[PDB]
Amino acid sequence: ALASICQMFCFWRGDLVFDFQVFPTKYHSGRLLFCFVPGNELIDVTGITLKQATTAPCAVMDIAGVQSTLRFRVPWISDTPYRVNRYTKEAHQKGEYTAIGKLIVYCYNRLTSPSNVAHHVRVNVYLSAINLECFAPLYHAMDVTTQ
Amino acid sequence: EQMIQSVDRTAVTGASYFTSVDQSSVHTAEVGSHQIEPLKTSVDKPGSKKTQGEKFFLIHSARWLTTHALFHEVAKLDVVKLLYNEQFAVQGLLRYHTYARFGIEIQVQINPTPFQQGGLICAMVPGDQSYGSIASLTVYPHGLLNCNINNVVRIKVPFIYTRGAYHFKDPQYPVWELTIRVWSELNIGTGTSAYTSLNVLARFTDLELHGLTPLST
Amino acid sequence: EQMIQSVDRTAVTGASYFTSVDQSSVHTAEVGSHQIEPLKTSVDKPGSKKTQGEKFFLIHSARWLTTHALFHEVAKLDVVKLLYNEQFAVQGLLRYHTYARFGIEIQVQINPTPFQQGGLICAMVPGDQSYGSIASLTVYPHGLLNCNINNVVRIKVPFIYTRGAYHFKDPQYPVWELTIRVWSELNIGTGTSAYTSLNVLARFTDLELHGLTPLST
Amino acid sequence: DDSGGFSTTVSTEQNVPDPQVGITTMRMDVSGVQAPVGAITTIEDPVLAKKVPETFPELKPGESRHTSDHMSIYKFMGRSHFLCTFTFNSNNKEYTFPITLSSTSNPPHGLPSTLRWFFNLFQLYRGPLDLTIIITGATDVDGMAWFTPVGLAVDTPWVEKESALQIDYKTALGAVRFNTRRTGNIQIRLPWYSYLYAVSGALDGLGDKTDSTFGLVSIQIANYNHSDEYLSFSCYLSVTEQSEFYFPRAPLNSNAMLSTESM
Amino acid sequence: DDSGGFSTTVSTEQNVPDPQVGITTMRMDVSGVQAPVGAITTIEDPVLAKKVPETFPELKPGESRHTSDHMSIYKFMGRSHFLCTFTFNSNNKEYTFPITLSSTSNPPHGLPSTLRWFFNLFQLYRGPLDLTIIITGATDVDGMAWFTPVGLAVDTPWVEKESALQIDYKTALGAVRFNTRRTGNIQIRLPWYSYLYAVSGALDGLGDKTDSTFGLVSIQIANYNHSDEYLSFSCYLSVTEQSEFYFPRAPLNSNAMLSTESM
Amino acid sequence: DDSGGFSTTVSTEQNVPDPQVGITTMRMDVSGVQAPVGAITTIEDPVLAKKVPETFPELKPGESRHTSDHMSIYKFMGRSH
Ligand SMILES: [Cl-]
Ligand SMILES: [Cl-]
Ligand SMILES: [Cl-]
Repeated sequence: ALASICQMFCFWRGDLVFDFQVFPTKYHSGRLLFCFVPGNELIDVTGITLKQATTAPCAVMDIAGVQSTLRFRVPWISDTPYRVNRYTKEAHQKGEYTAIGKLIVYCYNRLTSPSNVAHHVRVNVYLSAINLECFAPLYHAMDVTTQ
Repeated sequence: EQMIQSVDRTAVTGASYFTSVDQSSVHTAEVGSHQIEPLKTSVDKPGSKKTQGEKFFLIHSARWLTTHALFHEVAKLDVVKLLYNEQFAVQGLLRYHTYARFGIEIQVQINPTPFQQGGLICAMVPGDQSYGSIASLTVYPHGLLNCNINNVVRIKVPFIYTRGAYHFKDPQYPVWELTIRVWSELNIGTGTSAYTSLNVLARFTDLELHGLTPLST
Repeated sequence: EQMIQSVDRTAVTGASYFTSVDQSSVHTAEVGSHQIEPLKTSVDKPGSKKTQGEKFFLIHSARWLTTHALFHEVAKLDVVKLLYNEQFAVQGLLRYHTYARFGIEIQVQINPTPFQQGGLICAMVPGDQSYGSIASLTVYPHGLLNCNINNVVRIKVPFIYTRGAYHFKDPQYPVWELTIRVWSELNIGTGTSAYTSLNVLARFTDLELHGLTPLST
Repeated sequence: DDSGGFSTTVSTEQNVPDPQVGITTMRMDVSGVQAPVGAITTIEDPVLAKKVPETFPELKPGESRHTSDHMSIYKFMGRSHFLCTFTFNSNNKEYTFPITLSSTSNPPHGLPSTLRWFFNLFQLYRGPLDLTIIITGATDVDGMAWFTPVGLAVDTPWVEKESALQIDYKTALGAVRFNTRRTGNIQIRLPWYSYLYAVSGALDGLGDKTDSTFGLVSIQIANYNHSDEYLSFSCYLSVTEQSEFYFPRAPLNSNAMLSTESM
Repeated sequence: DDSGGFSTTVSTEQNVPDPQVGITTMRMDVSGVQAPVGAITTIEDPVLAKKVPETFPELKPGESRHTSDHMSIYKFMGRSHFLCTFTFNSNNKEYTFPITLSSTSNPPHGLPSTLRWFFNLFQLYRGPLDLTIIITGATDVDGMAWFTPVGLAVDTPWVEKESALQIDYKTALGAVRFNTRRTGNIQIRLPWYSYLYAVSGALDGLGDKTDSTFGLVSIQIANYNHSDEYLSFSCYLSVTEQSEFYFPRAPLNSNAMLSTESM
Repeated sequence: DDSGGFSTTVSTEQNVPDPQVGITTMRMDVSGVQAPVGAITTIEDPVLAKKVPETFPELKPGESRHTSDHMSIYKFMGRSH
């Protein structure tokens, strides 16, 4: 939804909200660290120790629990009042960015468990925004971001 | 008789810890003033000592195994020394001040599956463990971990040292040596994961920095 | 019927920009409290954003010669970019924040012997000099230097940019390009020193940092 | 519950319409130096899920620099968007195109771009619409146009042919006449004249044939000796204040968003 | 100084904006029969330099004969000045020109004459602009134009070619249609729609490519059998009251002031 | 927390110095005929762990026969060792 709307605007600003829903069993145990690295939509980030990531704003979540979703409210951090929908342009230009940085999912504590339960745990990532503002109407059907 | 304005020779300017004495001076020119964003370009608290220095950072991270015998030291860390490192933002403050006094907050967490059992103990010991009775670690500001119960512990302490501050560039003895040992052997049933990783979080509190310096070592 | 205390499973902790959600939690242990030195171990203001970031630093330093023709650019500097460098403490703050907005204070000084004559002009130009008339540099926040008169000048400005902040790690265009040119050829009598060295001081003002980051470039 | 039903846990509103404004304004901090309880929740529970999200300390955004809020449907769709376009080949002929929300009917024989997108964001629509049409090419060409409501006689859709309708009939439904020389564009309002309560785009075959249409427009030319230039017509629609929108749907997936690629 | 700085001598405002009015009026003598102390000063000192200049005894000038003050930027630049001009050669083609303050981009592929001059008198600009464009030549030519904001898709600049954009897309950004026969000129306002705080002319390469542009205009013709006359377009810009100008720069040196010499 | 930190659960004092006197005195019963809630706790939790231990009904100890409290460091180490 979030996308289908904003796709029709040139500019946007606000707090994007990432909701992480875990689908485990009362028998798994683990922690994941969510980390927002302020910047633009194209910053090599693979060279970042988990430790290194704790410098940027982030949050850790214990999966095993009575609760199921951690909400990541990514504060509007930019050098500009609004970001632009460059996803329409042919190529990319230093400064014309769509995002305010990238989010990273690290393995905080390895996933432990017995043996009569899955060898993993899937996670859903919802997206919505608050204090959202978009302006300058346009038409474009955003395609998929193949990570 | 009309007096006619002539510049003011001598004068003294500066900011923070930098002073200038000028003999053939003149006045300073300024234009406009500070403007406040009617529409902020960023909503996070503007950088401050607390922002960048009094926040949490991941220090060390190890494993706890079924192979680890009772009292096995799963970790021995010079908390302070560890923070002092480019890896963390707080460095930017430390790297430029010679000494500093402070308190600390430690958060240790793990993730044992309810099919695991056992526990650990985490203690904030000043200086060195010396020859203290392992069994009396509870005396130090500590946190106990029990699989069947909690998977986290938090300890908070103030500045405790023989000196009025810690010297980063070239320390005397570590302020704090956080120790983590096996409090009750971690056993399990055939099939369960035979381990659980563990992390350690730390941050300064009431960070008092002193004496700006260009050194690095 | 007496209710018997049982720990509080879920909970949320953190500090500054670091949050933790714990499901099998327990309470935090603390000992003692903050103590204030009845006898301070150091009398300087405890480190603060202003202490370490809003103070002066020597940026660049060059020579002005009798050989330098009128309008000769004695210095062209990306003030901001220059501060961003390990050499100065303020780095420790910049090195860890992605963007930041601010004002600047520049102090330029020299030491011509009264037997020398001539002068220079120092201008704080935003972005680039482009094709502006050298003769109209006075328009920009400037400071004029005349041997027979002053040997120092000070300029103070606020944040002036097209964007709501400067991006250090990877800038778009310099915020300020301080230019220093010969305003009147520096001549002398036979025997006098045919030059005078010159320095440039800079510091941030109203330093607003934003978005802690682990990057370096 | 008046329906004779009972419960022990509550029932709160889920996904409530028009929750917040669309322009940065203050309707201190937005959250901070307290404790972000809204950082954790059980999304499966409707109540809990509404708990306001908050993860880190932030400050109030402030005020936007522009007057109007671009996210107000009325103002946004207030920009007459593109609908369709056709071209006449022979003289004394006519074209009749339907205004159909149908997600099925793909352009050019259907709703395109923005209009297509918009009308599938919700289930029901009703209310007048301000159609405006631009004339391209020719000149000194007399023309006429009329709005025909769903369920009545009207020349075969999406097809240029010689009208098969009594001049009387045409004019009777309310019509307009114009000439390319004197104008080149027409902005007239389309009425909410339908036997239905409302219309919809997302439907299945059957209903998708009756309940997916506002109505139809028919344009008939005259005095167009093809020794002349070509005659093109372009239509655009803009929503009115008397227009209503009920029940939000999941937006059309990208693969179904089509546009009449031209120039 | 709130920045933790200290000084013993003062700090006064240097080169303050809008110091005096631009029309002869009284906002006795202006100086005289006293002693001209403002005849001497130490220009190197910012304070002293502001001391009002006075050398001989003069009388008050009086009142100008004309109503408005020609030196008020708003009123002066209120005169829509020249921007650019181009000509179409084939039918169904389009031209897209950017509005760039860049002192670098030399005309015709850049800001000319007055507009060039003006936009380099200061560092930052922001706010709407009233563009007005005159059509020359042809007739019965249908046309369309749209404003495209910095950072979005748009046909290649300063070049006449066949559009490569979905009619949908074009119209979507807000557009206008017209016909040479019925008009011959268009005056529409350009919005301050940019992700930047402001734009600037004086910059260096990189920024000079992103932060030096208000936006772009695109004009597309149709029905222009070149058996006809030629089709020329001329664009002029006028600053609005909602326009702002921050920080005065040293004016461009004469050698850099260029004009598109024609007629 | 003045350090810009936040929490949802509390933080109590752990292992507090000089908690009780060192000589039998009254600073009724000490616990009894009620219900020993302090017989159970979750030692891992700092708060709960401070809950006063009590398992069976006891009476107040009374008064020690000697003046000074031998457990006062000052007095104990007061004996030059
Ligand atoms: Cl004619
Ligand atoms: Cl036919
Ligand atoms: Cl072409």
